[PDB]
Amino acid sequence: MQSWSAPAIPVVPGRGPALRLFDSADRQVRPVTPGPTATMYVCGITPYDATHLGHAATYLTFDLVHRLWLDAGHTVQYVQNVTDVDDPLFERAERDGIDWRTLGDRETQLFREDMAALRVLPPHDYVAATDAIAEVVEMVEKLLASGAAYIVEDAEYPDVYFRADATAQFGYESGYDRDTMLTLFAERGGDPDRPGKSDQLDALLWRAERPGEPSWPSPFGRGRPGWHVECSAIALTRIGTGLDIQGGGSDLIFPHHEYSAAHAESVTGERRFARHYVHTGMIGVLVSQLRAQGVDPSAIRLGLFSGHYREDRFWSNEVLDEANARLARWRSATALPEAPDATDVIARVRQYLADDLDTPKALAALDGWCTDALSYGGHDTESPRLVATTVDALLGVDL
Ligand SMILES: Nc1ncnc2c1ncn2[C@@H]1O[C@H](COS(=O)(=O)NC(=O)[C@H](N)CS)[C@@H](O)[C@H]1O
Ligand SMILES: [Zn+2]
Repeated sequence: MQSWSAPAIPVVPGRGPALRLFDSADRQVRPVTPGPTATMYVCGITPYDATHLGHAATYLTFDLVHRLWLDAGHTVQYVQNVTDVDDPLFERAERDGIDWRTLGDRETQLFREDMAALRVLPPHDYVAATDAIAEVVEMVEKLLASGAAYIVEDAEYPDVYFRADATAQFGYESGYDRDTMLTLFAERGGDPDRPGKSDQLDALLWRAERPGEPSWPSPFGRGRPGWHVECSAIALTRIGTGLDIQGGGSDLIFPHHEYSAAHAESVTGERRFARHYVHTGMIGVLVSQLRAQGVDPSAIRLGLFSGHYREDRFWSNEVLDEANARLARWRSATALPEAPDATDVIARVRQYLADDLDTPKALAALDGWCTDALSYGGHDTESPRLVATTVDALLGVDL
């Protein structure tokens, strides 16, 4: 699929430390050590409604990772899916009297427009679930052949399941106990009470055809993919075994990322699907609404960057006001004909961003330089432009 248009990205002088990030599996901050091409899969939208600030905050976090990797001289392969076949889409399609395909199309396009407005770097491979059925079917074939998967003994609805015990390491990605898992599974799309499963935690790989649902052919019967195997199959076929980062919101830690990793490790025999599992905090308004109101997308960025990415945080008009004020101050200081030398502040910004994306400290360092420049001035004629270029390249903020 078409992704969206990228902004210009300047080259920033100097060099900083390599990125380190919290890994949900290891439950600690660890070096991210990619090859020449760094690879990241970030779970995309289910396009039944508008981009809210939550989704935005999540893709903005991964935009920072992308930008820092470019700054370090890597090329990037960023893959992101669209879950364009899903129960909530069918529900909304029925409610509003819009074809489910048309709905997914419309909302994906609005997402594109929101991302481009926010100057988020687009993925290199943007893949709709409906375009990846062959890859899912191929993966499910392999899982059935190994005995990792089975077909439930239900003549009417021969659903295909992945065994929760297929991998010895199952559970390492979330660290959650079985009781916690069952509780989350029941809420997050799982079917713990479905008759005939070997284990309540077995995950649907292929939902047998139901009357009224779209379907695709397969060697194990007509139906449609389960959720986790879509992302597993897209990641494996676009990126392969050398996956640096699997990303998304913290709600995906379990079941989704757990099963996606387990499907892949089962098929490939690799110990670990992704080198880092990176999860954003949950935000508690639509991007397009704010834009329609004349809100500067750079203020949206700064507002969402004012807290650390792993923190759950609330959006409010206070957060917006603070972001608008910060944006105005940075614009003032970087419009100065001369200002103090920027070598240290650029170095600090790189240090803080490399330390598990410490945006609050980076923002504070930049505030500091701006206040100093505006209060005492300086003799570097180049520093204001260089600070503006640095904020553009690394934070995606357009001063
Ligand atoms: N309130 C929120 N705050 C921050 N991130 C969120 C929030 N709600 C959902 N997300 C994240 O934004 C995403 C897109 O969410 S979504 O539209 O519900 N889609 C899905 O969860 C997927 N289709 C995963 S394949 C994810 O990566 C998801 O974890
Ligand atoms: Zn996903």
